[PDB]
Amino acid sequence: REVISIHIGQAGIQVGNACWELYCLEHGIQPDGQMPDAFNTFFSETGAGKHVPRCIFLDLEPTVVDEVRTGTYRQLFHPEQLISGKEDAANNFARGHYTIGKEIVDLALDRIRKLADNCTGLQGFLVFNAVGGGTGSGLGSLLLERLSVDYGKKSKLGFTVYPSPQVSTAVVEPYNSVLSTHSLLEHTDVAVMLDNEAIYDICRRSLDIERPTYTNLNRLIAQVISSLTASLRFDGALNVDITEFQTNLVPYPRIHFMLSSYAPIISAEKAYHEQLSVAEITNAAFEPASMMVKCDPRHGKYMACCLMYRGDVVPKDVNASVATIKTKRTIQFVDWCPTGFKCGINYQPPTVVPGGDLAKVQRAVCMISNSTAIGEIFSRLDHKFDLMYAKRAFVHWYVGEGMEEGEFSEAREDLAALEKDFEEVGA
Amino acid sequence: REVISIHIGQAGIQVGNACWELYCLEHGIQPDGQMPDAFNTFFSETGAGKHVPRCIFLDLEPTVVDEVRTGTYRQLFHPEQLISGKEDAANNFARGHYTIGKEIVDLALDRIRKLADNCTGLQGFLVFNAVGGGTGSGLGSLLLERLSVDYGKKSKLGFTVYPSPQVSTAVVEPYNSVLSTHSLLEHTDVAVMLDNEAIYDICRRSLDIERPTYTNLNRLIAQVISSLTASLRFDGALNVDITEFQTNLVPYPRIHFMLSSYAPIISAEKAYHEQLSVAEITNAAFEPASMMVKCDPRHGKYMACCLMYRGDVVPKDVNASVATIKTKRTIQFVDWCPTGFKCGINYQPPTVVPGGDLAKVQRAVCMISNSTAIGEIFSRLDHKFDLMYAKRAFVHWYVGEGMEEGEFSEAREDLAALEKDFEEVGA
Amino acid sequence: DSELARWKLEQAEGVYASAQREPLGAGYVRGHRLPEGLGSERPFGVTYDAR
Amino acid sequence: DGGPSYNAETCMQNWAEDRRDKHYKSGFHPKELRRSTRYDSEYSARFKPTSADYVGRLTHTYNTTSRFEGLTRVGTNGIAAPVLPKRSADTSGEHVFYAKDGYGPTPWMDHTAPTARGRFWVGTAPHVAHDTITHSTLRSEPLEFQQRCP
Amino acid sequence: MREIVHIQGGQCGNQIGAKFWEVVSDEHGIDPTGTYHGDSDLQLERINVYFNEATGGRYVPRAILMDLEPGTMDSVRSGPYGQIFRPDNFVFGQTGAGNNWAKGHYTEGAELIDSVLDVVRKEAESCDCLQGFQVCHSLGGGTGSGMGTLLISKIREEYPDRMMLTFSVVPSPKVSDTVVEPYNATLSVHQLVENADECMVLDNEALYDICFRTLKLTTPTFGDLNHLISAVMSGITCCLRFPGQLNADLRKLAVNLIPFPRLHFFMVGFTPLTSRGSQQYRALTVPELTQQMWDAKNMMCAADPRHGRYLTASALFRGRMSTKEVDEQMLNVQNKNSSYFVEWIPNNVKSSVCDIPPKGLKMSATFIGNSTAIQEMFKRVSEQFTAMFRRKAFLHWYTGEGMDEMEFTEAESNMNDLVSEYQQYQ
Amino acid sequence: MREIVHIQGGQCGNQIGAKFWEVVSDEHGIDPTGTYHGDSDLQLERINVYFNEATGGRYVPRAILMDLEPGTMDSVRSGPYGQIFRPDNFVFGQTGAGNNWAKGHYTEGAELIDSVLDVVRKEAESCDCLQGFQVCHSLGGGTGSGMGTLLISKIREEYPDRMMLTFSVVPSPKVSDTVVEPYNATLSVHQLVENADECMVLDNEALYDICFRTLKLTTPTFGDLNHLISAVMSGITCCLRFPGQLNADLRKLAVNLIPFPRLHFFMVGFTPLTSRGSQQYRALTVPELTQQMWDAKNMMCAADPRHGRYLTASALFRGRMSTKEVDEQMLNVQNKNSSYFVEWIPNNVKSSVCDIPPKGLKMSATFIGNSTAIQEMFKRVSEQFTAMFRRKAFLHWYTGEGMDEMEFTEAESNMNDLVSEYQQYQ
Ligand SMILES: Nc1nc2c(ncn2[C@@H]2O[C@H](COP(=O)(O)OP(=O)(O)OP(=O)(O)O)[C@@H](O)[C@H]2O)c(=O)[nH]1
Ligand SMILES: Nc1nc2c(ncn2[C@@H]2O[C@H](COP(=O)(O)OP(=O)(O)OP(=O)(O)O)[C@@H](O)[C@H]2O)c(=O)[nH]1
Ligand SMILES: Nc1nc2c(ncn2[C@@H]2O[C@H](COP(=O)(O)OP(=O)(O)O)[C@@H](O)[C@H]2O)c(=O)[nH]1
Ligand SMILES: Nc1nc2c(ncn2[C@@H]2O[C@H](COP(=O)(O)OP(=O)(O)O)[C@@H](O)[C@H]2O)c(=O)[nH]1
Ligand SMILES: [Mg+2]
Ligand SMILES: [Mg+2]
Repeated sequence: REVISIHIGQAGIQVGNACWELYCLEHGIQPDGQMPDAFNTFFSETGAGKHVPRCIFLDLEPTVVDEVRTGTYRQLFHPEQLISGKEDAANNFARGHYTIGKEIVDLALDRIRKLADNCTGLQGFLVFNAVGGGTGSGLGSLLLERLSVDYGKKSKLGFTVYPSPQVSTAVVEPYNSVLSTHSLLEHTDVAVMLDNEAIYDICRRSLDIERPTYTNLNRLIAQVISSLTASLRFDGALNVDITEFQTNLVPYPRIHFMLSSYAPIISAEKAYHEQLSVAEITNAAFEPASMMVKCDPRHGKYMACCLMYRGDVVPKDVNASVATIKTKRTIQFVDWCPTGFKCGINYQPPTVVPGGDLAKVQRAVCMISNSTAIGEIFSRLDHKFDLMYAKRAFVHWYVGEGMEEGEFSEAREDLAALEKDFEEVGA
Repeated sequence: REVISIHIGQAGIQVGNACWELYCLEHGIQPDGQMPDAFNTFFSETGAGKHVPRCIFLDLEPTVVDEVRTGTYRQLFHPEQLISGKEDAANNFARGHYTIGKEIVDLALDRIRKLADNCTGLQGFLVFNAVGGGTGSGLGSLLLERLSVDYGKKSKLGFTVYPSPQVSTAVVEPYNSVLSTHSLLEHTDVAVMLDNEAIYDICRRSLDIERPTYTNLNRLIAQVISSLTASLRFDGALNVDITEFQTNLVPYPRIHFMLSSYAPIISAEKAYHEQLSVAEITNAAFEPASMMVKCDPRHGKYMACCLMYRGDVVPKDVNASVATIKTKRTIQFVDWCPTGFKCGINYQPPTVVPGGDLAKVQRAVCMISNSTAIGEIFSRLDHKFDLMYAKRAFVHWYVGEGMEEGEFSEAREDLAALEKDFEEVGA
Repeated sequence: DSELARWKLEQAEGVYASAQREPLGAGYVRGHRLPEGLGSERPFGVTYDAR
Repeated sequence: DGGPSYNAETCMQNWAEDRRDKHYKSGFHPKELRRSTRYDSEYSARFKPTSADYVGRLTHTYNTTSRFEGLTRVGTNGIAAPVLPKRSADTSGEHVFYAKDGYGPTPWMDHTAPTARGRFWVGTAPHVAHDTITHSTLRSEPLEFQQRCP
Repeated sequence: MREIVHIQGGQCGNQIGAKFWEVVSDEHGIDPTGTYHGDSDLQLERINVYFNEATGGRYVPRAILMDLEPGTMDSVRSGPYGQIFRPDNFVFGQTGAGNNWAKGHYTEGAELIDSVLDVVRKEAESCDCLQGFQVCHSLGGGTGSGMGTLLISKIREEYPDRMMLTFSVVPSPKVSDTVVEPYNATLSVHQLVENADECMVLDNEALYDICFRTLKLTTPTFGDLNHLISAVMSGITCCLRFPGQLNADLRKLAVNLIPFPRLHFFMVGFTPLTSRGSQQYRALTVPELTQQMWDAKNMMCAADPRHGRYLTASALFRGRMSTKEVDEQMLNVQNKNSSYFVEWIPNNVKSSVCDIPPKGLKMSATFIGNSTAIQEMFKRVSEQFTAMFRRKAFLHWYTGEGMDEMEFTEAESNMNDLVSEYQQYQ
Repeated sequence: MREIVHIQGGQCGNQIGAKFWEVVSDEHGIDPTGTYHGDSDLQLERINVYFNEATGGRYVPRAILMDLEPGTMDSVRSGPYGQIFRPDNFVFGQTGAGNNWAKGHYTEGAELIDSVLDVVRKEAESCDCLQGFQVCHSLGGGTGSGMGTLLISKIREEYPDRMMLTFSVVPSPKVSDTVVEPYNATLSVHQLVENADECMVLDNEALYDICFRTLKLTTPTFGDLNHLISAVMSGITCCLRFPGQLNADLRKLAVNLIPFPRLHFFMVGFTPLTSRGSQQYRALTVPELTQQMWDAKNMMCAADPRHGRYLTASALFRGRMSTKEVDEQMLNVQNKNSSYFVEWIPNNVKSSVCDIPPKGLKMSATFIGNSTAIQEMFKRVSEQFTAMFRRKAFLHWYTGEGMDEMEFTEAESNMNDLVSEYQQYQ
């Protein structure tokens, strides 16, 4: 049982730069590649005394890539696992999807083909990208297309970084997010949204890190990914594999969008302070002060939930806590799905990174749920997309690169269809 | 807890210039501006390891200001903060309030604004000026008016220097004083009088310095200001902040004029002989032989008294001495206030300035009271104002500047209304 | 006008009584001997610890 | 307006920004280290550097660098002639990137304490040049700017 | 890897370029002799963008210097950092145009530009992947405007896919040197609106009052202005040269700031800019840099931005910082003075961060705003141009050299319609 | 099982609470790090009344600080047993009330109390079965009295079925710190007579007298007085934390001491208290505790009990004592001074015995007497209130914030009716 991970764009490989640091620290692998079977799902054991990851970093600008190549993890990553284009896509979906993709994507797929050949018991792929940019959006969608053509039935866990509503760094990110969603719908089997304003509020409120950079974001996102692959990696009382999110949380082929959450996000001082128990972390995993996507599930209705538990957790109290959740009425479920939970437990507690801001906790909860507040997200993004499209602004960049008005129109009405979809299912 | 201090006039900036020497000495800051939390109420850390004061010296004649700019504290004060005009108001209230203020007050206030925006938990303001002069009186009043319309709710401590009855260095200071009070009434929340003859008699009697220059005066006035703000700067057994004088000393919205006193003002040889304890310095703080205003409190009745204690003081004996004071019958309180006192104790002893004449004593007392002798002082200034005004002397300078007779008559009746208020309150 | 002559004038007229009783900034000194510790290391007055 | 300007010795016409410039030399010693009667401002006489140790630091720096940094520019009267720009590209001194040299006693370099190396409410010189954020975080050192302040 | 080719035109372009290669050389730590003397190996990995190895660590720039008078060549090779320019890169006429656009565009161009096209081609195919071209020149002059405009035209006809950044100084009526400044400015602008991809409009009026009000200098010689402009150019290009948390190349900036192909005239600003006395007292926080960026008195153009609306804006940050404070600062400045931004575009502010502060500073920023207050600047030029044409004054110095009247009428039309469309979006 | 949460307000309350948690911690044998280090088993078995185990035997107190100045927070964090506290319960404003009851009850409370209610909520539903609340504050200050009593009202509106102990320092004329002491004490008393269940009134006057005569100390710092009150508060809640031969819970003491719902102000005393010189010359027997207990100079209020009568009284004994000795001592005391006790209530003394003394001592006792002599304190405050209010002293800093004159007239009404009914029952 192995799973290979791909990282696309400038965001993708920085998240991987923090994620693979976590994996090395959890399996006790030195940064030069050798230990001083549980690791076999991530680190293939080449030769004698050397583990080398089942991953690909890729981007079109070599800057952040060879920054990886000259960082602490020089000997750890295969020289050609990290792929690097020559020139950037530069916040342009068409540029990342038609001009530069046509020469990078073929080298990417005939590379992961032999990564899959070295693999034996592949669960699937899990991807890391952002949609605000061009490299993540354009050839990320182009790759996902050719992945679905090649394998298809293997799952595709997609952790995507949507643009935040208010906090924004780019201007054309509405266009790029829309055009990416138009393919993220029918290609990714299941997708997890990740905004940045939500995580900034988390690090400001709970962790009380007043001026956070991206590395804090990447670090605790890596903590989330580790908390939902811990089931494959380690033995637990009740482990749930990757094919479970496929089944237990996707009620319809075009409703696969999930708000994620994590608890406890607690610094080193509030740890000794607080008596960590399963009741309060199962409660705290539900208020929007701990959701990784800036939205309010008060306005929405839950469809399905999933709860990973790590550490000293017995099924008694998790069962009691979800019983108190189902009997509460501040949150509400849809009536067309009564049994709206799935559990999962693993024994090993989440480890800490030196210099990190999270403390050694006995037990942690990673909640992944589906709602209709995501239908609120897409509407709020579509409104400001129409704002720019009415005046045909910025369009000449995409058309000169090779596209036309059709893709704008069809992605606009597709998001309209998804809107009608969510409002119909929610009631 | 942060407070900023502005200095208007030639007297004010010489006083605070003694104050800041005292502050850097109290907090261990060498005049170049770097240290080899308690400081944060005055000095804001910025630049490179530099503790730059929250203060602006502003004045019209550049002689004393650039004197500061070349003195020992060249590197302390931020260069922009020392505002200097080109030509003086020249002991003319109208000239300082209408001719020259109109160009200087906007620059002063929008500096003040960015100082307050750098500030976070601003307690209040405290101003330094002598109302006899022209700039400290005129544009000082204009500055307080526009500060009151800017904030209003923030407490403003005004440490003014009134002209002595017999010892006087100007001729039109009755005109300047009357016109200065007319605004000091309805803009300052708490105003402390300190004339010069009282300090002259103190320096002659207790400190036995017989040819006292202005620095000796400014030195012990800086000791008083430092003594009543040491509760903010340092933790004490019983601390009181700047908002207390607002509540506990001002029984009526127009009766805010406070006599000051300090004890023990004692030289080195008089220290080796007197035994310094708490009961006798509490006694010493009450006779007119150690007050900072030449007035006779035996002709007046106290309204409310406040006692700051610095150094090695326990609450037992201060309660005992205050009991003895209230049981003595030489001094008397009003029939309104049975609880006519407010004590305060701080741990850090008063420091010594090398070259100063005060010895290092374990303890000190700063009394700030409220009485009706101040009502006697204002009538004293009112008489000598009316004498000169009966002949219309010196009026043509104000009229020539742009003022008229209306505000002369109305300021006159305003002090007459204040007199009637003091005579009504004392009964 | 020279530091030397300016200083020698004061060295000469230091014998005056008013010159010792009106030192412009210093104040009257009395020429009393102190016990070597009360000026700098120890402060004046009675001491009972509070802290 | 373009009229003639007084010398920097005279206290007028933007004298302050000039006195406080790096290539400016005064023919006479600073007031803090002066010593005599005769031309003592009242303020200057009574307000002197209290700490002899501070005077020692001051005098070391002043004597080693600023006292004889330049002497040719000093004229017969003792009033230094202004450096006269020659050539179109000639620049008098660095104005934009002011903290060209960091970390020392003189005013032109920063006075930072060795513990408060890089922080948010305080900094004017680069803590470390050419150190990437991702590099440092991978090395696991805590981000200096995130440290708190009272 | 990604290659910038630098081109300097005329006297203004040559001196500005000289200071430009002074700052860039310092930032890569190379001595004025031409050998590397830095410490960190962050520098050596990205000197191929601007330099080429000659022999034993000797790096020479990829620059083309262009003029007609040996006075500028000696001013190049006399001052510091002159020992590094390749002698073959000094393509060099001999007569001198001197404030005549027709000389700059038809007579001297006809035999100078073929040799510059030789060296520009040789220096272009000597590198692999061009990022584009970066040209610094003038508009009031003849040998800068004319030759630069003709080369911008010719190189855009050969390489239509590369980027093109132009730093052009425009004349202003208060600081106005020459007499035929409108005759040259209008024809250059008429060409720049079709052939230049994006322009950074500079001037000397804005630079003078910056050095008076902010830096509080006494004798602001030209060297200090060229140093300011040099600081701006370095702040623009920091992203290709250094790693960061969010890298942003030139084409990245162009797509975030150009909504319409003719709508590409920016105003530029640089921070921090503190008084010589204040320096030590000033602190370095992102709000302190933002309050100086968005201030109207810190633009390097003669256009009060509060007379119009900002369309888009970009901020390039350098130094180890926190992105949250960066983004919430842009959000606050976009929500408080909300009327000064256009309505039909949300999130008008692009941002980027690099982790290398400029040598001598801890934290820097560079502002590139596409506003609509540029039309009032071109109006102040077009109203003077239409004054002289009415009396056909100074025309002979032009009509006698090949140019006709229709070039001038075309200039009026193009100037009037572009200020019309900027006013339309206002 | 039965639960007591602790809420501290104002500077005086915070320092009293700090000493109180020191006393309780040393009684249960936990170090300031929060680990157990005692010896006997009787210590752990009842610490759920005051603590919550966090992770691996690290016990934190069930306390909530509440103030408006960081200075008090620095003092409580700096001292020993300061790190044991709960960094999230440091719910704490920033502006500062400044001895203004309107500022503690109308402006700053209006936005800080919702937070302290959240915290005190979370702390209440964390436990299973609440017994009551325990508030330490004063009646002179602003941020202690005003906000504290508004917290009292909000809590009583939320949980009306739980007990409530309030340790309140009343002002004395000879030890009078601020000037608006009557203006704060009268309004606070008006609130407590309707909201609080019972109040244990304290004052610095009686404490100074106690350390003068009996303790014979030189300098009674605040640490010593707070140590006295802390020993008293340990004594009253000892019967819950430790088994005894005759247990007396909090409600049990309430119903035995309060015959009428408004007659709930208690004068308190503690025994023994002897100078370390005279410690060797005394014995420790039940009569020796009783003669010191009923001594009028041992009350902790400036109210002479012999100036009035006792309505009821109670004595909490600690140590291996004889129950027969205890009741015969209470019987003799009641029979000898029969005039000082009320006529129409027989057996005016409730008694209880615990089997665990305080550490270092053999035997101790705590006296809580509900006597009618407390009207002298209220009369003494009310006359100061009338004297000031007749001529409207200090009235505008209250009026200009939202308070009306009707509140002051009502406060005088309620104080006057309770002192008249004390006079009635005497
Ligand atoms: N949370 C988080 N977001 C990131 C990180 N890195 C980049 N992003 C986000 O990525 C979004 C835009 O995409 P970019 O990563 O900047 O660039 P790109 O997706 O590769 O597209 P190109 O610039 O054309 O290469 C921005 O809004 C960033 O917020 C990261 O490390 N953490
Ligand atoms: N206590 C004290 N008072 C001073 C000092 N210097 C001047 N004064 C007082 O200031 C009063 C006159 O005002 P000045 O400060 O001299 O001058 P001004 O207030 O700036 O008004 P203009 O002279 O017009 O500029 C005199 O009555 C002095 O008593 C000083 O050093 N200490
Ligand atoms: N900022 C700046 N402007 C310059 C410099 N040199 C010349 N200029 C300006 O350029 C304008 C005239 O350009 P000019 O030298 O005639 O261009 P050319 O003759 O075609 O090379 C004048 O208004 C000058 O102010 C310089 O070094 N810096
Ligand atoms: N026992 C004791 N009383 C104190 C202490 N500090 C202050 N007090 C008393 O508290 C009364 C005023 O309370 P105050 O501190 O002003 O309350 P606050 O300002 O609202 O926090 C005064 O009469 C003091 O005697 C202390 O440490 N111990
Ligand atoms: Mg990217
Ligand atoms: Mg004056």
